[PDB]
Amino acid sequence: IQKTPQIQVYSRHPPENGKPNILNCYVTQFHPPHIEIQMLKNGKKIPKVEMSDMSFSKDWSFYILAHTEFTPTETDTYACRVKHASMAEPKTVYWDRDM
Amino acid sequence: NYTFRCLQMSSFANRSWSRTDSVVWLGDLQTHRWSNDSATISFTKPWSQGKLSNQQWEKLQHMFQVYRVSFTRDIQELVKMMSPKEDYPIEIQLSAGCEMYPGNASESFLHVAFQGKYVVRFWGTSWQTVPGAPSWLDLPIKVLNADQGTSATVQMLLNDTCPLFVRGLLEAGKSDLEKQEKPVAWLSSHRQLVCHVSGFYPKPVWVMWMRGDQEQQGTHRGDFLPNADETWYLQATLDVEAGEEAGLACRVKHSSLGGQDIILYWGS
Ligand SMILES: *[C@@H]1O[C@H](CO[C@@H]2O[C@@H](C)[C@@H](O)[C@@H](O)[C@@H]2O)[C@@H](O[C@@H]2O[C@H](CO)[C@@H](O[C@@H]3O[C@H](CO[C@H]4O[C@H](CO)[C@@H](O)[C@H](O)[C@@H]4O)[C@@H](O)[C@H](O[C@H]4O[C@H](CO)[C@@H](O)[C@H](O)[C@@H]4O)[C@@H]3O)[C@H](O)[C@H]2NC(C)=O)[C@H](O)[C@H]1NC(C)=O
Ligand SMILES: *[C@@H]1O[C@H](CO)[C@@H](O[C@@H]2O[C@H](CO)[C@@H](O[C@@H]3O[C@H](CO)[C@@H](O)[C@H](O[C@H]4O[C@H](CO)[C@@H](O)[C@H](O)[C@@H]4O[C@H]4O[C@H](CO)[C@@H](O)[C@H](O)[C@@H]4O)[C@@H]3O)[C@H](O)[C@H]2NC(C)=O)[C@H](O)[C@H]1NC(C)=O
Ligand SMILES: CCCCCCCCCCCCCC[C@@H](O)[C@@H](O)[C@H](CO[C@H]1O[C@H](CO)[C@H](O)[C@H](O)[C@H]1O)NC(=O)CCCCCCC
Ligand SMILES: CCCCCCCCCCCCCCCC(=O)O
Ligand SMILES: *[C@@H]1O[C@H](CO)[C@@H](O)[C@H](O)[C@H]1NC(C)=O
Repeated sequence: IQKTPQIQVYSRHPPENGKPNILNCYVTQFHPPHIEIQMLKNGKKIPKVEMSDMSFSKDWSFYILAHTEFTPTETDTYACRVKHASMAEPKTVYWDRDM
Repeated sequence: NYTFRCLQMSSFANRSWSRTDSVVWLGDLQTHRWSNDSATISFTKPWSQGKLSNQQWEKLQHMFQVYRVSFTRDIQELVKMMSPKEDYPIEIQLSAGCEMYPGNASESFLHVAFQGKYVVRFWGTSWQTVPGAPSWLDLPIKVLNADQGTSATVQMLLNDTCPLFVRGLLEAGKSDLEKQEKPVAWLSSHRQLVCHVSGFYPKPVWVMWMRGDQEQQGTHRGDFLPNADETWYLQATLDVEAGEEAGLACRVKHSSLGGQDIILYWGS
């Protein structure tokens, strides 16, 4: 049966404005494994995003971790957008600027 | 305890397209990947070959090489024979490996899921369907059990090759497996104070909101989320009556810190 992806977005180091950092988008609990993940800066696709190999958990659902260098500032927003067969439209989750 | 898990994910889109990819973990550290696109199994650590010689690794890899092609043909032939009762697409996953414990004791496992659901395991000397699995699997599993050679190979792989190989991985990877990485923490927010803790390894950790010496009971631990550099991230949140955040602190205890806990005071 299809399972819908869950998306969490969080920072590797304390987010401090102007300070280079790493933003993660962890995508979990989905099936089937085919999925398209983009990270967004001001609503536009960030080009160099790196992805972990897909893997799966004890319950058999898949997960993957995306990450990108970023420098937060108070003029930029960040998000993670996912397309999967389980959803009619892509799902976007914005970074809450704190995680 | 360390659990070594070989995770295979095979997708059959139709009669002309399939792919099989694998990843291998020892505990929470990845040790191999094996892309469909690749003839050979890739190393993700300098110690991924464990204590096996190049010759012995080649032999083990050869067996998997034969298995990967054999498995793909077996599934495609099964779908042909069942046609059109079993439609493409088909997703098969396999989780196989062993759990290593004190002394030199270990338990092995080999579980298979079909369309996301556990359906078959190897146990003892045979493949079996699990109760609840679709009845059309009974016949192909009976036929696979008549393959004595495959049964003997799997019993060797589970009962012998696995724990032996992993003993070698534990010795060769000792300094990575026993690594200590220190957490850093930060705070954010009638409301919810959040203590974020990131960068620690290994996974066990204690994070609690405190008022002085007293643990705040209402502290809720989040999920452990992985960072991309083999460390962990966790938040713990506490709902607090507005105006009464003064005097609160987040405390973090972790093996990497010694007994020097991190204490982060709110509002300060
Ligand atoms: C590898 O280890 C296997 C056991 O380990 C488990 O499975 C593997 C895959 C790993 O996942 C591991 O971590 C697991 O814990 C071991 O399997 C054992 O194989 C022997 C035969 O070689 C089986 O013995 C036969 O047992 C049946 C009775 O079985 C039923 O009852 C018992 C409890 O009483 C249950 O445990 C079983 O689940 C069954 O419900 C006997 O009827 C049969 O006796 C007949 O045959 C013998 C000759 O073997 C004659 O001497 C007798 O007189 C009878 O004719 C056997 O005794 C054993 O069931 C099986 N364990 C399990 C759980 O199935 C495997 O052999 C190892 N292989 C190698 C190469 O090391
Ligand atoms: C996962 O890995 C497995 C195992 O490696 C992959 O399965 C193998 O896939 C290869 C590549 O497709 C396949 O080789 C093909 O077999 C075809 C029929 O069996 C051949 O006819 C075909 O040759 C054509 O493509 C070649 C380039 O790939 C050309 O060099 C050759 O000239 C042929 O090109 C003509 O025909 C094509 C149509 O295929 C046409 O469009 C071209 O224009 C030209 O007319 C390939 O040799 C292996 O047999 C498979 N190996 C097995 C089964 O063991 C598998 O595909 C991977 N999965 C994914 C999704 O990537
Ligand atoms: C939609 C169905 C759901 C699928 C659930 C079924 C579970 C699938 C498990 C099938 C796994 C074995 C597939 C290959 C096997 O059938 C056989 O073709 C090959 C080839 O067999 C032939 O060669 C061997 C030696 O190479 C023996 O001589 C054997 O007797 C012979 O038939 N055997 C091996 O590669 C043995 C090692 C298997 C490891 C499996 C790990 C999961
Ligand atoms: C496939 C599980 C076998 C259990 C233990 C075997 C001992 C070492 C295996 C190491 C690398 C395995 C590579 C993945 C194979 C696959 O899933 O197709
Ligand atoms: C089977 O599915 C693949 C992957 O979705 C698709 O691209 C293609 O149409 C199919 N392959 C063939 C040879 O028809």
